[PDB]
Amino acid sequence: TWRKWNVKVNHNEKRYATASAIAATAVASLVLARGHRVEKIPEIPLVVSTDL
Amino acid sequence: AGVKAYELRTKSKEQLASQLVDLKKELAELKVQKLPKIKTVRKSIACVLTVINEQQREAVRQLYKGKKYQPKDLRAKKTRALRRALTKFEASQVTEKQRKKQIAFPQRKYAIKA
Amino acid sequence: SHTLCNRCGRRSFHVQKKTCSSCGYPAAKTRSYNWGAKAKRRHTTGTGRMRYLKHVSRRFKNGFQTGSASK
Amino acid sequence: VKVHFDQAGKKVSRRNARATRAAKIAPRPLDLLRPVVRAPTVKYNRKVRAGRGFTLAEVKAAGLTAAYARTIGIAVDHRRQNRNQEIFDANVQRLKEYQSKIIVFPRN
Amino acid sequence: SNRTKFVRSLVREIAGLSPYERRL
Amino acid sequence: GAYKYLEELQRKKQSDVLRFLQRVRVWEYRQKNVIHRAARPTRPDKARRLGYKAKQGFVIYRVRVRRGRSLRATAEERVGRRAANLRVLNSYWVNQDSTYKYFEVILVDPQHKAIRRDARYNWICDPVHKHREARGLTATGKKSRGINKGHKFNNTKAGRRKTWKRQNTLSLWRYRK
Amino acid sequence: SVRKRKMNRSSVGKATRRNKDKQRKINIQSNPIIAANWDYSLTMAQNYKKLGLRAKLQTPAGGKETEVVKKLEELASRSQSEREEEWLEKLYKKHGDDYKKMFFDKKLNIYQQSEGDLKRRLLRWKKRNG
RNA sequence: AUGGUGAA
RNA sequence: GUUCUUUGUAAAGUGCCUUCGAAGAGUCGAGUUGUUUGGAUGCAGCUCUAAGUGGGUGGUUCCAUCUAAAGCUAA
RNA sequence: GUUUGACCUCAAAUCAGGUAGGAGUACCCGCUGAAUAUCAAUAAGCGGAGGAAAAGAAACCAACCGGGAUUGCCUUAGUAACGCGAGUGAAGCGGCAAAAGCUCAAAUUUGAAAUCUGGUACCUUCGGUGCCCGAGUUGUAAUUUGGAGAGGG
Ligand SMILES: [Zn+2]
Repeated sequence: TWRKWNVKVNHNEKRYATASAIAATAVASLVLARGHRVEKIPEIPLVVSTDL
Repeated sequence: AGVKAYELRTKSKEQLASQLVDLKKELAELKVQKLPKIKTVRKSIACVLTVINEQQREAVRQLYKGKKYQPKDLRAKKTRALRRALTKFEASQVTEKQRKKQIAFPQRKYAIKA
Repeated sequence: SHTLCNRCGRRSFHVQKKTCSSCGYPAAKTRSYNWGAKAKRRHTTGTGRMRYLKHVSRRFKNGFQTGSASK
Repeated sequence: VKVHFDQAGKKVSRRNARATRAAKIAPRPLDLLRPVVRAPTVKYNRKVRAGRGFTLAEVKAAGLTAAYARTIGIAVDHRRQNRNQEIFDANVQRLKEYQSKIIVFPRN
Repeated sequence: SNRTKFVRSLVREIAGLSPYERRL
Repeated sequence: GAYKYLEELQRKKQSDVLRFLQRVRVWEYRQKNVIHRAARPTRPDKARRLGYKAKQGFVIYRVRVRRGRSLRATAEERVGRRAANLRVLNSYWVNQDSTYKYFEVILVDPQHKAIRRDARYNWICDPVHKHREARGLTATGKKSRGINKGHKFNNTKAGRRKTWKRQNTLSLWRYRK
Repeated sequence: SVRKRKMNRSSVGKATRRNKDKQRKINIQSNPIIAANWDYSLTMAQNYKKLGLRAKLQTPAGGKETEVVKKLEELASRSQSEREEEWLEKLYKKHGDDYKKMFFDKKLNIYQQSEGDLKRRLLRWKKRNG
């Protein structure tokens, strides 16, 4: 039961990974390669009114 | 099927005993044959005995009405450990000094904004 | 050498020693040892009928209430 | 060998206990006002930290009694002496601010 | 306390001297 | 109060008066059973300062223990085993000689309604106090356990076995430090 | 364990108790004003801030008056026994306002009350009656 | 080594 | 919130003045013998056995801190 | 009094009201305990409790411009220290979780043992009242537990 289960990750590296993931969403080609059917989105990144 | 307890509640001790004797005689007569009626009479016997026991227990409770130290049979069956673990009054008992201190400085309700 | 024991009936009641090696009869305490883990399991509570212990949990859930339903 | 798999469970239980205390102790802030303390062990004397409870002298200088102060949420420690005017003044000011900010409902 | 000293003196006179004290 | 006089008199243990009293009392007890019910304590000041009160519910027992598991602990265990329905609160020394040492133990009956309704003594009625001497919770038991504050009891401040378990365990968090 | 298997096999049935959800939900039970304004959707600290109250007096670890007016407004929401009154009247008639003379009355001042207590009681009686 | 079993 | 009761020259608190002002002995302690500690401490058989402006714990003339030998108490 | 009473002590009753064994046992407390240093206050054994147990509000930690119940975690720290050899191995301070203080002995209620257990009849029955019985004076209630506290104005 005392086998390692959780992996310690530097907070700075965690923030770097999150920032890179957020940035990757700005490229339609990269998003298309992810398998999402974003071929018909009017704009990327997709911005909608707060009323949603 | 069989006798109804709600009908037997109001029957007297002698009537209940007579009914029990009749049911026992019927069961003995049926045993010679060896037949769902046997089950019905057996259930009726148990119902009559239970009604008689219930009447006797309430009579015993009535004769011991209100007086201290009733028979242990009628006493609570909760558990051995709950007869100990001093009752609410004993636990709530507090010395006069502590009561005076509480009255003089009771715990107040307050909030900290202004 | 051994005979039926009233307390347990394990047929381990020594005739000459007049004692049961399994349950410890006639000793008040029931013979048991930590090293006998299998022996403890064979005689641990719950192996029998548990005529009374079964209903304790149910009675506690109701707060050991008494009386009858008000209909 | 003990593994703290319950760490998240322990935190959740502590949060639930705090919420229950708040529900029972809604009006009050769940905490007793503590005094400022200067530590021994010069390696740490520069650091000021909260203490157990205010001294009797500080409570008296604050215009209230220890018995009454406790019922209002002020921690009282009769074991600590006073040997610094600055700390005493800071504790008195903190107690005065607490008294000026607390609201007490009537017992009627 | 004067009362405590008086009680101690009274006890001293009542109890006399201990066997080891008597050696003096 | 007179109890101060009693304490002062008892301070001079080797006084010829206390010697006579002790040698008379030991001889008197030598003709009685090892454990027997005592009508009243022979050291009222000690019992009173130990929490004993002259009211229905308290019991005084005198027990004889062979000289040479302390003697007081043995006496407490014996009285608790014999007085299964009573709780041992405290005990004090009352006599000694070349062959035997005598101690007096005061017991409180939790079944008596007087104790149950006594706000200052109903605490002993809790089941957690059963057989205090058995777990060494009495004054003598705690003293023998080394329970105290300071460097002199660091290794036995609270639990000699507990510290060994604590220093033998391997604490591992979800995220290794 | 053996007992668990026996219970599972027994026809008595388990005494099921479902209370996991009730651990998260706690209803305020110490104030009527807070209950009306308290929102269970927010946390303890968030609810205290919304009400305008402090949930911690000491510097909390880790990173972080429209309602108090009602609490402030909430803040704005003994006699003498007949025998005591008769005793006071007797002394007042016998000595009037002469407190010093009243103090030495051996057969009316049964309890040797001080001049201050006597005058305070007499003033209370006069205010209550005349 | 600890605790038990039967065996004159 | 709602309703009946209080009372009795009853019980407490605040500031001042005044007169007083108790403290766990076969116990602490030393000796020795068994025992534990990586601590030299503590535990334990027994000879003796301490004082009340007294006693315990620590250092360069002593200065710093408490009042043991009783007990209860949720987190 | 060639008697009759106060107690104290000791026995008995198919006396009335009560409790004790044992079971379970992962955790708790105590005793004991192997295979001069090491496996070790482990394994096994015995006794005693609960949902937690123990401990707990210092004859404490420190030598500082001092901290102030107990308990658990990180840190202190694999350091001080020891057996200086293989090896064992702390604790204050610091941060965190949770915080609550109290009760007797001790000095006269003596202008009123004011205290309490039990029996009896009721009621609003985890208890209350009128009466009786007994315990208590070799001390049951209130007033004080060093933060002092007590009689008075
Ligand atoms: Zn058997």
